[PDB]
Amino acid sequence: APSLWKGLVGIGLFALAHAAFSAAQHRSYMRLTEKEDESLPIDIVLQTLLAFAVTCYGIVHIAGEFKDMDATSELKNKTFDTLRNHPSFYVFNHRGRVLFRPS
Amino acid sequence: AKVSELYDVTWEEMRDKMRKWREENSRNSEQIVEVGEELINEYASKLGDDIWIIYEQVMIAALDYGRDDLALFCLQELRRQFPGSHRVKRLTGMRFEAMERYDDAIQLYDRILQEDPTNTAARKRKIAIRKAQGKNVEAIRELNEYLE
Amino acid sequence: PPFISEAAVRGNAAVLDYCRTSVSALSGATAGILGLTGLYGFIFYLLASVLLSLLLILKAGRRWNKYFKSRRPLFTGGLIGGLFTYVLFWTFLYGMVHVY
Amino acid sequence: TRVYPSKQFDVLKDDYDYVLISSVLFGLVFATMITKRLAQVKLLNRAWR
Amino acid sequence: PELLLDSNIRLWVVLPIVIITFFVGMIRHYVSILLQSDKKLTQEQVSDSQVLIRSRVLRENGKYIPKQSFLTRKYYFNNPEDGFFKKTKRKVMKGNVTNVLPMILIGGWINMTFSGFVTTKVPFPLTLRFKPMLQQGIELLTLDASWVSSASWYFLNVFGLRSIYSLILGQDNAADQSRMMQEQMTGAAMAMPADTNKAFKTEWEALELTDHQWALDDVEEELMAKDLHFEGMFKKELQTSIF
Repeated sequence: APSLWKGLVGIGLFALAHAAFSAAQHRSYMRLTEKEDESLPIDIVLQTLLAFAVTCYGIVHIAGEFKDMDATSELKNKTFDTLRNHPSFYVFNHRGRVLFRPS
Repeated sequence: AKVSELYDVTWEEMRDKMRKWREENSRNSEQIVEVGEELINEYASKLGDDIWIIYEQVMIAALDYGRDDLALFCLQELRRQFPGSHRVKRLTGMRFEAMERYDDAIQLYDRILQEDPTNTAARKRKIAIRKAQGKNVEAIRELNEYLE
Repeated sequence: PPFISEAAVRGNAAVLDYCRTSVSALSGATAGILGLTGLYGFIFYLLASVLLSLLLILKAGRRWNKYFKSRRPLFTGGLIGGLFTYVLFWTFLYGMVHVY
Repeated sequence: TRVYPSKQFDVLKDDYDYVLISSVLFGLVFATMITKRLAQVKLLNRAWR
Repeated sequence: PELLLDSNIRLWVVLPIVIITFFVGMIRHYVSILLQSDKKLTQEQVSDSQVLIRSRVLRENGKYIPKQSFLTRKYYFNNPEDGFFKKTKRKVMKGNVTNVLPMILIGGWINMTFSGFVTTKVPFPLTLRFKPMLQQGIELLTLDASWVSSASWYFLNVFGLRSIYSLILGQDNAADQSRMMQEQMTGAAMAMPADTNKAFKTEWEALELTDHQWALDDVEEELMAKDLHFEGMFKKELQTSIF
């Protein structure tokens, strides 16, 4: 799922860049002709707004963690069996050691 | 089931599962060693920072399970990268205590204490050594002193 | 509610700020691409921020009590710094295309 | 001829050495790449030691 | 829109200045990380630091504590006869977040290199009293203040990416064994100053100022309730098998 969102964001960014290039070409043509104070066509403006909204949707979905405020639910499935043993004090005197000695 | 488990798996999932194992600090030395040398021989490409902790965990499990050969194999690799490191010294002393001649690991711990005054791990390992060497009362006394 | 974990709150705030920054940065690029007057540009930035806030609220929906204690930071948050980084990218592509 | 009312404010200045600018631009990237590994190894050494 | 500019000035000014400021910020961050040095720590200072943390957790979490043990702890800390705080006594340019000087120097060098230049115009209407700010090298009185020079461009650029830098970077939390050492280091770095006597007296009086309210007495609230979470919870624990 995240890969699809990343691809959609990339496609939206590419569409935005293409709309930018089209607007730049429009302004370059406008500089050619005297007067004719007209705005850029509305179709490209709608396309760039569509690219603005599409990339704005996946940018929220990419980084969603929203971890729970309560910390009692994170030590909830953990049992006391694993907590009893500690990495610090570790005695290497067990029957399994001499059981596994020969293979 | 060994080959079947080895088929439907990726290295990323292996590393994530071992990281979760380290987070839960469970006892699965059999399974930790079983997946340990596998990622060591299959990928052996990148994630050096991860692979250092990987090596340490693997030899910790091998000290428990049955295998000192891999323990020394990881010790030499750890010593190659870091020439002077107190963690490798503590691990080597732990393995020495496991094998024989506890007193050598002992003076190793006193040299570690002489170098770095603040070393809780060495004192904890000495406390665990005297927990199994002598009576538990003396170990309780030293633990109370360290806890003070 | 009796016990609160600071790590979760920090992560939530970091995600919210990252989203607010990225959305504002892209809104600046859009405004620079079109090119408007200051009043219209500021109103457009405010509209984009409101739309982002509405989408963020819709993202949570049910069970939002455990996710966010309140809603004030979701509505009012990162409005000055986000505008500061939006003004950069608004004029970055504005003069690059029109003036140049 | 061409007359200049107030010097020039529309065209690039003639005396603009590109060697210094390019050298600085490349050196910044080289320095950030050099210091990335230094920071990484410093973090790793502090964690281990 | 006027003042037709060249297309070969935008490719030799804007991109260079943007890359320069970006990588200068990156250099500053990485060099700050590199120059960070650890501080020597005496075992005694760590000792009183942990004692202070213990007093703090006693103050914070004291409701869920037997009353007898609570007064035992409070007496041990206080102990008017001997007391541990009372007897145990020890014996006793202008660099201020230097980040402005480098940016000022970089902006000054950039402005010195570019004498007469027009980088970009700002859409925002600006007054004529900021014209000496913005141009600083152009001899024009009829021109508007919208057209700014490279100095203001870089000045706005450094603030433009202030929040962008944190997007790439972030925080780190690992090394569970080294986490404890980090906590001791930071806590004793808090407890560096040599004002042990007044701190001990302040904590001694603050501990007396605390009252006791056993939060364990309110048990009747749970007895009259409903246990239905323990089966929606139990239904979602069944599907998972054993590896």
